[PDB]
Amino acid sequence: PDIKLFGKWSTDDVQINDISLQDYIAVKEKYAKYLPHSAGRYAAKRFRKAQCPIVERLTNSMMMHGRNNGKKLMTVRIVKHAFEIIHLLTGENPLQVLVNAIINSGPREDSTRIGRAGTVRRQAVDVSPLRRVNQAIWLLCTGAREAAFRNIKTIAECLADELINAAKGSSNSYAIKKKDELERVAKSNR
Amino acid sequence: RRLIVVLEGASLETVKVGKTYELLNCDKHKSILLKNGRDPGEARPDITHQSLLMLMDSPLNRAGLLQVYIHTQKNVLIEVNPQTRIPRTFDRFCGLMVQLLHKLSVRAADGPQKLLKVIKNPVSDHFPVGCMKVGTSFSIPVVSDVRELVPSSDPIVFVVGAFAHGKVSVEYTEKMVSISNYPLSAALTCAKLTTAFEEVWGVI
Amino acid sequence: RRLIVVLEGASLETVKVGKTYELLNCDKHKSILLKNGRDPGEARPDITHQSLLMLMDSPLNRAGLLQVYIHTQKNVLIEVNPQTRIPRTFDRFCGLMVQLLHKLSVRAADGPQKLLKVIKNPVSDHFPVGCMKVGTSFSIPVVSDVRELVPSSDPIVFVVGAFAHGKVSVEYTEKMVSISNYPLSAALTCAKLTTAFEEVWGVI
Amino acid sequence: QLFDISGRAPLRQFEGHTKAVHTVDFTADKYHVVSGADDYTVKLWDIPNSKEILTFKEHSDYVRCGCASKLNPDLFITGSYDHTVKMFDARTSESVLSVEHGQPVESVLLFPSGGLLVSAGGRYVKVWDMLKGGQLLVSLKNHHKTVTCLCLSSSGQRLLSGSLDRKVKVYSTTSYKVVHSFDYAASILSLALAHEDETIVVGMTNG
Amino acid sequence: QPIKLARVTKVLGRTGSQGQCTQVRVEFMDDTSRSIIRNVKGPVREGDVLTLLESEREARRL
Amino acid sequence: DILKLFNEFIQLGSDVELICRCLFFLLRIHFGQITSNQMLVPVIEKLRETTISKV
RNA sequence: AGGAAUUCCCAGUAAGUGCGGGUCAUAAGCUUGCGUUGAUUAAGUCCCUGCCCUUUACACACCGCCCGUCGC
Ligand SMILES: Nc1ncnc2c1ncn2[C@@H]1O[C@H](CSCC[C@H](N)C(=O)O)[C@@H](O)[C@H]1O
Ligand SMILES: Nc1ncnc2c1ncn2[C@@H]1O[C@H](CSCC[C@H](N)C(=O)O)[C@@H](O)[C@H]1O
Ligand SMILES: [Mg+2]
Ligand SMILES: [Mg+2]
Repeated sequence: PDIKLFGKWSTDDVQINDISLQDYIAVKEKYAKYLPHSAGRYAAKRFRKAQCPIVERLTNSMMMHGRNNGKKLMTVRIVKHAFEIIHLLTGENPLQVLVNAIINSGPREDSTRIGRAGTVRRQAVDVSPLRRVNQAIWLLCTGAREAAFRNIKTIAECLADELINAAKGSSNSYAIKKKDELERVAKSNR
Repeated sequence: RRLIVVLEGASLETVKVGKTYELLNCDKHKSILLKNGRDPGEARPDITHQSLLMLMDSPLNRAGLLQVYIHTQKNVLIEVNPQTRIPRTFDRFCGLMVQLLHKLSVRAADGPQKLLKVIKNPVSDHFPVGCMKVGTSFSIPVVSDVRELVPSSDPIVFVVGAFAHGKVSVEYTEKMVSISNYPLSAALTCAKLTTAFEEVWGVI
Repeated sequence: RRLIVVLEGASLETVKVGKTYELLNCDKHKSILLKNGRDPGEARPDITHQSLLMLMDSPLNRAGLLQVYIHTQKNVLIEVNPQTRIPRTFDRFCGLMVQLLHKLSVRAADGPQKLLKVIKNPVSDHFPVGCMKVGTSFSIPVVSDVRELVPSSDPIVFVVGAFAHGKVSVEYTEKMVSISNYPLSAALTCAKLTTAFEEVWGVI
Repeated sequence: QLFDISGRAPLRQFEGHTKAVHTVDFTADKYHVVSGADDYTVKLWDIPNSKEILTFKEHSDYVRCGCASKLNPDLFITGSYDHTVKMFDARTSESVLSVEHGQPVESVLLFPSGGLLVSAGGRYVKVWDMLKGGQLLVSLKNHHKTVTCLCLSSSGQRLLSGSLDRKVKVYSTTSYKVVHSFDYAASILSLALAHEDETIVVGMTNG
Repeated sequence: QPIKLARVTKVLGRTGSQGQCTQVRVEFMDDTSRSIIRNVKGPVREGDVLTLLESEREARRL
Repeated sequence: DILKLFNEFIQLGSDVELICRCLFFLLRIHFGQITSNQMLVPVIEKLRETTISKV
C-alpha cells in the first residue's frame, strides 16, 4: 500500500534539492503518516525532533502562535485547508511546496553578538541545519500569523499564500525578507 | 513606501518644583540641575521641538508618507501619529509631554483616535520588516547625496540624534552617512532629509 | 551675488509690566493683552525665533552668502550681522530683543564690531544696485519652482512674512510667487528658500 | 475577483483595469485568466503569481464578450461593440486574425472541433471558419430582435441562439437550418445547458 | 565566489568568549582534502553538513 | 614554516620527544592536504632523513 | 490589551477548560484535590554576577616544587 497525507497527497514524488537538509526533513517513505497527529515524545532527547515528520512540526509550531495553547485539532484542520488551497491555486503537490518553502526560508549564516552596555558588535557565523529548519518553520508561522491579524482573511489563506510565495522565492513574503536581512547583516559584519 | 524618522536621545523628562510638575528645562530648572551634581546643558527639549516642527509640517507628512518615532534618554519610546498637530510654541508643548509621560497616552479632543502613545522597546520591532536602516552623523568623512539613498518603493528608516553633543550609536543601523560638509542642527537635518524625499517620490 | 531676505510684519515690541521691561509675548501677557481690547494672538514673536534659527544656521549664511532683514509691525528696520549667533532658547532670544529696542544696537561680547543695529526706513535704499524684488505667498494660483528664479551672478531680495495672519504687500516688490500648493510656515518657507539656492551657487 | 465555491471572500483580486469589467474567463490550463473591460483593453493574468502577464489595446468600444479555446491556452477570441472580433492568440503582441461584423457583437462562442467561430450581432448570426481566415460560411437571421446569447449543446450538431423576442432557436450545424423553436414570457438574456440536455435555464429581463 | 559545502569531522567545544557558538572542524566535500575550523550557532553534532558562502575566512586568526 | 623549524630542532638533538610528538600530530590531521601541495615535497624529504636518523 | 524597571519557568513542563470536597490547623469574592487538551527553544561554557572546594591506594601510560607578609 501507499501512504498519502490526508488520503490524497503522496510522498513518493516529493524530492529535496538540498543535500545539507536531507537528514533533517522527515517526509520520505519511513516517516510518511496519514495524519499530522502521532502523540509521540519528540522532545525527550536532543536531536530526536529531527525524526518527527515535518508536517507534524508545522502543526505544532502553528499552535504556539496567536492561539490559546493546547488546541491541536483546530491547527490540523487549518493545515488541511491550507494544503487544499495551495493545491487549488498552484496545481502541484503541496508537500513539495512546503519542502521548497522551508529550504528557501532557512538562513545560511547568522551573526553572533558580543554585547556590552555601550555598544554591541557582531561576527558572522555558520548555522546548523537543525536551526535552519527551526527558523524556517518559525518564520513561516510568524509571517502567516502577522498577515492574518486584523484583516478579513482567515489564517488558512494567509498560510497558503505564505508557503506559495516562499516556495516561489518571491520577496513579497515575510520569511524571505527576514532571511535576506539576516544574511545582509552577516555579510556586513564579516 | 514611507519614511521612518526616529529621534534618538530626546531630553524629555519630568521634574517637580513646588506644587507643580513640568518638563525639565536647562533654564527654568537651573538651580535644581546644579543640585545633585547634574551637569547643566543637556535639558534641551527645544531640539526635539524644532525637529518636530519640521517633520509634521513637511509635505511628505502632508501627503501621508511620514511616520515619526521618539526615543528619549530614559529609554522610553513614543509613537507620533501623522494626524497629530504638535504645539508650535514652547510652553504648551511641555504640557503635552507632562500629559503624555504620566498618562502614557494622549487622546484627540475632536477625534476618537489616539494621537501620542508610549509603546514597548525596542524600536526595531515596529519597523516594517526588510526596511533599510541608516543613521545621520558628521563623523563620516564622505558626503553622501540624499537623493541617491532614497528607495523607489520600499520603506526606509532614518535616525537623527536629538543632542547638541554626542554620537548616534544604536544597534540596528547598518551604515553611517554624512550628507553635508558643515555641522548642522537636528531641526535642519530633519529638513534636508525630508526635502529630498518628496522630489524623488513626486510630491511638489 | 547674494540672497537678501526681509522678514516683513515681524511681531517685536517691548512693553512695561511692574518696573521691568519685557518683550510682548502672547502667552506671558494674557492679563495685559486683554485690556484695551487689542486682539490676542497677533503678538507672535516666536515666528521670528525659528525663522532666524533656520536662516542663520543655513550653510549659505556661514558661507557669507546670506543677508537677513527684519521689518517689524511697528515699522522698525533691523540689520543682522552674518557672524551673529541667535539663541536657541526663546527667553534668551527675548533677552537680546529687549536691549535692541532701547539701546538701538548691541556690540559683540568680544569686540566692538556690530552684530545688531536698527537703521533708517526704508529698506529699499540699502538694497544693492541692479537687484530685482520678488514676493512669496501661498495665495498665488501658479506654483513657481525655486530653481528657476535664481540669478547666476546677481544679488536677490526676497520677502517672507513674519506676521500671524494676512498677506505680504509692499511697494518695492516687483512680482509675487508661490513655492507650493500647501499652507506652509515661515520657518519652512525660509527652510525651502535657503535649500534651493544652495546647490545652484555651488554650496554643498 | 477569484472566488472559492465554498468560501466567503475572494482569494485573489486584480486591480489592473480602470473602468467596469464585463467579461472574464479561464484558459485551457486552469491557472491563467483572460479578462476584458470597458477601458478598451484586454488583459491576461496569472493566478498563483498574482500579477498581470500581458495586456492588449486594439479595440475602439466597449468590450463585453470573450471566449477562450479549450484546446490551446494561447488561443482565445475577444469581441466588442466596436464591430470587430479580434482573436488575440499564440505567443505574440498583436492580433493574428480579425473579423468584421455589421452590428455590435453581443456574444462570441468557439466551436471546439474544426475551428468555427459563431458571432451574434443584432438579428444576424454569422459563422466564420479558421481553416481559411475570415471566411463567412453562413449568415442567418431567424429573430425579429437583437440576438443576445449563443450556446452549444452537448452534441456538436445542436446549436442554440437566444434573443430579445422571447424566442430561442435550435439549429443543426451540418445543415445550418432551424430545427426547433422555444417560446418564453420575457426576453432571454441568458441561456444555459447542463450535461447532455438535462436542464435548460433561461434568465430573463426581470428577476 | 561559488557556494561551498563542508562536513563536520570533529566537535571541539563551546567558545564562551564568542557568545556560545561551537568551534567545529570541517572538511570540504570536494576532493581537495582540506580542513578548517569554523564557528557554528545552534546544535551541531558529528556528521552534519554546513553551507559556506565564504570558504576563506578562518575562525582563529591574528 | 613549522615543519621547516621542526627540522632544525631534531638535528640539534635537544628536546626530541616533545617535537616528535608535536610533529606526528600535524602530519596525521593534515595528511590529505599535505600530499597535494608540491611545494612541500623537499621539506618531507629532509624530514624523512632526519627523523628516523635521530630517533 | 496596559510604559520604565522587575519576578518566575525545562516534559505530560508553560498555557486554557470543567468537575468535586470544606476534611479537629489555615481557608469564603478564598483554599485544596481530581481529570481533559497539551506546546516553542535548550542537553553547554565560566565571558559578567556569584557559590562550594583544593595547590603535598606509586598496575601501564601521563606529569614533575604555588607565592608573599607579620608574629613568636
Ligand atoms: N551634516 C550632517 N549630515 C547628517 N546628519 C547630521 C549632520 N550634521 C549634524 N547631523 C545630525 O544632527 C544631530 C545634531 S548635530 C550635533 C553634532 C554632533 N557632533 C554630530 O554631528 O553628531 C546629530 O545627531 C547628527 O547626527
Ligand atoms: N505655499 C506658500 N508658498 C510661499 N510662501 C508661503 C506659502 N505658504 C505660506 N507662505 C508664507 O508664510 C507666511 C505665513 S503663512 C500666512 C497665512 C497665509 N494664508 C498663507 O497661507 O500664506 C506668509 O507670509 C506667506 O508669505
Ligand atoms: Mg500583558
Ligand atoms: Mg480549573
